Amino acid sequence: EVQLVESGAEVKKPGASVKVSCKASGYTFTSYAMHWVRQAPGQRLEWMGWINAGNGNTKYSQKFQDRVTITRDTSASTAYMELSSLRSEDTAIYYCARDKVDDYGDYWFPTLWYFDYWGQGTLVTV
Amino acid sequence: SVALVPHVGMGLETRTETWMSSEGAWKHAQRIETWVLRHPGFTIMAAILAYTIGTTYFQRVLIFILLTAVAPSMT
Amino acid sequence: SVALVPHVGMGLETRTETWMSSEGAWKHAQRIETWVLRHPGFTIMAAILAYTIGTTYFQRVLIFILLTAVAPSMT
Amino acid sequence: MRCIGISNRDFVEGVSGGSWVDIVLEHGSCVTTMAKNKPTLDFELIKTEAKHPATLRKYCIEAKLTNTTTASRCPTQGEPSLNEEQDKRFVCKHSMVDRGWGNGCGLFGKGGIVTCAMFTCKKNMEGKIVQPENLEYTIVITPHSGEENAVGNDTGKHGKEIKVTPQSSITEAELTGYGTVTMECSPRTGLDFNEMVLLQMENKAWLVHRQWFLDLPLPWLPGADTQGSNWIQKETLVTFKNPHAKKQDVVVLGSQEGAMHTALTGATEIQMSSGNLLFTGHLKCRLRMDKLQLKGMSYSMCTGKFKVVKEIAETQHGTIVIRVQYEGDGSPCKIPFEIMDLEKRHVLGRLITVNPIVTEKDSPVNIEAEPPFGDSYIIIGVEPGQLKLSWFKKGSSIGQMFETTMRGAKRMAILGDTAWDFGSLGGVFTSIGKALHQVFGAIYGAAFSGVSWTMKILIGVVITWIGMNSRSTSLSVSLVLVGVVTLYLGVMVQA
Amino acid sequence: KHPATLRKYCIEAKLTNTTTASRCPTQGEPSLNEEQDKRFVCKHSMVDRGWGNGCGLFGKGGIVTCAMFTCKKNMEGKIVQPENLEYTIVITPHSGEEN
Amino acid sequence: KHPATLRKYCIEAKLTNTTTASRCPTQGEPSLNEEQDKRFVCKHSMVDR
Amino acid sequence: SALTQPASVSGSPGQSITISCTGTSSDVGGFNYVSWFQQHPGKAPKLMLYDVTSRPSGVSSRFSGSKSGNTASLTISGLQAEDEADYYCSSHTSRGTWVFGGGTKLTVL
Ligand SMILES: *[C@@H]1O[C@H](CO)[C@@H](O)[C@H](O)[C@H]1NC(C)=O
Ligand SMILES: *[C@@H]1O[C@H](CO)[C@@H](O)[C@H](O)[C@H]1NC(C)=O
Ligand SMILES: *[C@@H]1O[C@H](CO)[C@@H](O)[C@H](O)[C@H]1NC(C)=O
Ligand SMILES: *[C@@H]1O[C@H](CO)[C@@H](O)[C@H](O)[C@H]1NC(C)=O
Repeated sequence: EVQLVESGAEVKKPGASVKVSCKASGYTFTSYAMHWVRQAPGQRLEWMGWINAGNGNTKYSQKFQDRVTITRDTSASTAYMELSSLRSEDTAIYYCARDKVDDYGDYWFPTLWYFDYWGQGTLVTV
Repeated sequence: SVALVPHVGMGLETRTETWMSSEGAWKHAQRIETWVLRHPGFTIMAAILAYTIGTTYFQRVLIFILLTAVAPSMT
Repeated sequence: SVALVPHVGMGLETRTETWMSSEGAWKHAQRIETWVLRHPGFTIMAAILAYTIGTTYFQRVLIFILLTAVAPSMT
Repeated sequence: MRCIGISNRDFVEGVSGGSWVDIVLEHGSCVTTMAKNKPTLDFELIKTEAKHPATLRKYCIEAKLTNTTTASRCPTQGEPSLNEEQDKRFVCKHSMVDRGWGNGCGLFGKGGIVTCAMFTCKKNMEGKIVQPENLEYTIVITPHSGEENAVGNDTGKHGKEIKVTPQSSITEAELTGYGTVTMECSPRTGLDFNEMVLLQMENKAWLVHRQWFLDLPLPWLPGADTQGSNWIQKETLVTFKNPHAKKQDVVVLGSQEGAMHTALTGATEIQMSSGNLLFTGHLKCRLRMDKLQLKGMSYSMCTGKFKVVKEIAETQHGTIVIRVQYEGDGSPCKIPFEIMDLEKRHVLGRLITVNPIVTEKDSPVNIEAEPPFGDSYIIIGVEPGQLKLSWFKKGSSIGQMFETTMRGAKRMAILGDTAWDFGSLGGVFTSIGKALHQVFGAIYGAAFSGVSWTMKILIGVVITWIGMNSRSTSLSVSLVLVGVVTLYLGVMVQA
Repeated sequence: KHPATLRKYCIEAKLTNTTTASRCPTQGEPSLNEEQDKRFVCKHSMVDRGWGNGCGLFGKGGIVTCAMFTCKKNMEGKIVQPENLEYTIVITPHSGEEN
Repeated sequence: KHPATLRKYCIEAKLTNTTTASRCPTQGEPSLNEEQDKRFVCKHSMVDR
Repeated sequence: SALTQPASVSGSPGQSITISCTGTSSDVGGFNYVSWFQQHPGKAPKLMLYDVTSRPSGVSSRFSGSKSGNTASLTISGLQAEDEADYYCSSHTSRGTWVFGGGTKLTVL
């Protein structure tokens, strides 16, 4: 069915850190890269970075580059997005979207239909 | 050392780019050029000896090229 | 590689022993011997080429030696 | 469409009696197979996996010495002995130093001295080997359906991948709607993994010759050794220094990682972290297109209007790909697609996405076709609202012939004697050519193994000159051919 | 005495912050902000581009890869003026002393 | 319509923040921090000292 | 660097309404990595278009995409009540990142 499920909403205080997970099922977890996209309440979608489940490679946005850490768990087919030193501006829904990597296992050129499947969205408040 | 036996003429080659294929292609010739520039004295002697030994101009040029190519590398 | 440009002929040698004199005295000749053993075919063809080009045995032998010494080097 | 946009594309056209064709598959390359009544297919070798590697030697690239000891003996008393010379984890050397009353000796001569130190490896490079029966080549067969997989993943199609192993070298793909394709591969001949080592060194792996690997001048362990402590060529990673004749000492020779990287030039890099994956090499397969049928050949022309939704583009191979959408009635219809001239009197080009059809109305289909060199017109649809597209192909026919000869020669250079199987349909000329290539390549590889490209060019020039300056025409022509072929191979050897 | 450093060679480095930029065929070279910095080693090359990877053209697209070069070990080479060249000599007469 | 810019060319520039550094003879090359980034145009030369 | 879209858009039911996504030569003027996402309130974004014009398998054919220079446009032809949502434009940039539009709120009334 290709369903992506993320952890539940969480309440954190400014200066803390939050970890959000996205469980992938219905497809080979290692064959796709996992993207994290956050949207502040009533604002535009914002891309944070991606994790290549095949080899654990990552690419972050210049913003979030120093605070966000993305990790995957091949065993559980789960991806994690660690955001450290939360501020008042970090309250937003954190979505996970997939994009298949090439047959080499390298994820540098995406597929035209990137972000075809999204997680339900995890809410984080500070 | 290991660097002196650099896995070149072993076959096994394909379309896929090999390791350090951009540089190793010409780095040997660059090294020989640098040696010949840094040691002009030997090259003159090599030319003189090749001229003395080589009967024809083909033999002389071949001997000179072999001598100047082996002088730095034999080191 | 730096290993292809050793410090041998720099002309600074004293009576004191050098960095790897014992080890490196015969390393190149050992490499040439091993290469010639592992690649006999090039040895026969180099001998044929030297015999053809060299009009006198001195030229032929010199050409064969230089070819055999230079083939592993670039290799 | 998978095989479009790859500059190493190959077009294999025609199958023999029996509906089979021989195609070599390379990793960086892709093959588009065109047969008369069959659909067009794309074949790509996307993965070679070696499983269950066995180490045959563990080399030391970085060591250290810890417990140095020395024994000294007066002149004419023979060489000394240390109890640790019997020890295989110690590296020892015998030298001579000046001895006399000043040294507490009493004979004024060269007294033998022995110094030993414990050799400990800090970094090693594995040399795993794999049995040829454990290889597994993964291949993707994608047909030119002119359609897309569609993002809705509840149904996933158009993605048939076949695994080929030496045990199961015959396998069939079930391409939905096009019947099935049979690949009769010969993995046991693609690569001689009994003469190759999977050299892994600090999260980087190379594929290397086995004799080369066994000839490396570094200390090595047998491979089953589980504790080190018996390194073989420990002397290659240490230096014993006796300046003058006062003392002898032993020191290590620094990390050999960079020297190894220099040594590895000309070795293809592989992956060995998450399995041993080789994205290099070729596979020789036989394509069984007998049970391969065009899809929708019972359909009727569309007789409707098409709109170009992706503007016509020219691929790197002289063909043109366009994406059209059908806006009409009779959704499952053949698409009228012709490459005519301006007056539409002659058919100038042959389409590659053979039998383009429309399955759904709101479903664009992209057609690939090969136009002629120069002016040509792409016609799509029928008289009412027929959309006529102009195109100019900039090349020349002579240029294409030259390029194809160059590509064939390059294929021969890489797949020597296997280039005769890339598109072979059997035949006697192909067999004779392949046998002659095998006989000649045996001699060439024997006489040119272990020679750098510069040496190849030098030897080619020498042989060409010898042939030129030859009285005999029979010898001159053969020598000139040998010299020119040697020059070509030397100019296109490193990869 | 008092040698002066003439040059520091790097014998062991490390690469980090690797980044790449691509451009469609015939559109020129890609640009990387890190190309300005000399701590980044960079190279330009061509990759196959087409519809599959988001280009309208089907040529060789230019690409630039930049990584930060950091040196971990040095091979410093120093020089000495002949004036600061203390030599030491020991003169011992043949006094015949016991030791 | 909708042309893509292929290359920009400089026809009128200016220089600012000029810096210089020297090294004593036979001690190698001078080193400037400004040489680190490619905004600064630099050149090496020898002046008797 | 965010792709610029109109803050809001409204169209009478049954009409056709167009949305613009103006970017730079790298994001939406250089590559065909243009995607349109439809997000209903309280729900994750839904891929409406990709490769500029291609639409997902389940996505209606009423949605059409166009690109001109540095601008990509999304058009809706039916303007049904279910189409009223927030639409985001995204592009894969030349530096390997993803940029999103500011999002346009489409209202039928
Ligand atoms: C080597 O020296 C260490 C001291 O660092 C000592 O503990 C060890 O027993 C020695 N091993 C020998 C002499 O075999
Ligand atoms: C050398 O001289 C020292 C001091 O003069 C003395 O202790 C020693 O016995 C002499 N002989 C040696 C060191 O062989
Ligand atoms: C390189 O990446 C590191 C994180 O590993 C970061 O701290 C640093 O600021 C980056 N440097 C540059 C020039 O981007
Ligand atoms: C250059 O000089 C100006 C003053 O003329 C100063 O404001 C600026 O910070 C300087 N910049 C650099 C990079 O030196």
